[PDB]
Amino acid sequence: GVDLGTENLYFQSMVNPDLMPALMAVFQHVWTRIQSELDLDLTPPDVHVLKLIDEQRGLNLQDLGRQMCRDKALITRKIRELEGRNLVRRERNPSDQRSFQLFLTDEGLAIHQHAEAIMSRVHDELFAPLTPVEQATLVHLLDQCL
Amino acid sequence: VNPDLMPALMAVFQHVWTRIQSELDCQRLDLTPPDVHVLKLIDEQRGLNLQDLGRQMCRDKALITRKIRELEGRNLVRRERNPSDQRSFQLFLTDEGLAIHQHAEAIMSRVHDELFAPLTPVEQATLVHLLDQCL
Repeated sequence: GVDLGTENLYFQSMVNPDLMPALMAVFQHVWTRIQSELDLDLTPPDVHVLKLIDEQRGLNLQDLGRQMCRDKALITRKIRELEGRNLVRRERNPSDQRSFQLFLTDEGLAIHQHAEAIMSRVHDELFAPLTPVEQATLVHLLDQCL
Repeated sequence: VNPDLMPALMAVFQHVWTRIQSELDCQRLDLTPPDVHVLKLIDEQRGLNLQDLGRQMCRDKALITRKIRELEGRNLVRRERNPSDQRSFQLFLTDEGLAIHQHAEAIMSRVHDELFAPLTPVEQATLVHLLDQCL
């Protein structure tokens, strides 16, 4: 028959079937605007990598991997592509014998700041039709999912 | 607009993407969350063309063709010329593509249920309603 790996053929899902399509439709509205106003093929994980490097000055490949829940080999490949596009740079860590730390270049920081500005602008427009009470309910519900 | 809204929604998008990607990695499905969705759209809309896939994925012709050629290279998807319009391709899953789609669908069924399990059915309906008001 059909191989489902470690999945159960009788698994019963109870999630509201409109939840994942509603969140993906919101994601598409946000991502389309980011892609259009940036204009280089940055993917949503690329944008998150830049954010983590900017917010955690000098973090290493192991800590980035752990935060992205991706294996060290996959995240190093991603960093080498971003290095190639002059968005990220590796610097020798002084507190070690031979290890490296990640930093954004001037171009990498500029892309991160611009994308963040687009996100801020697009979210303001998208959720303006919600009343302050509905916005607080939305925050509370999104926070419960972590 | 509530200043905690954009960070909360972006943390949820990032948490959902990360969880799906980890679950696919854990069972060695060499797929990303948009690939899973591409396979689903091809399976549910038999013989859909590349233009209609592009529109549904919100991707220009160049990016969606690249994605389909990578899946074709992995023998998951088949491109067939539309007999009524030889300039256009119709997309189908191969036997291997269908098998990977069915496995990915059983993972997503469990993963989607686990991701929103912290919300009660009433809270999930409220979340849908609030997201829908923004279209």
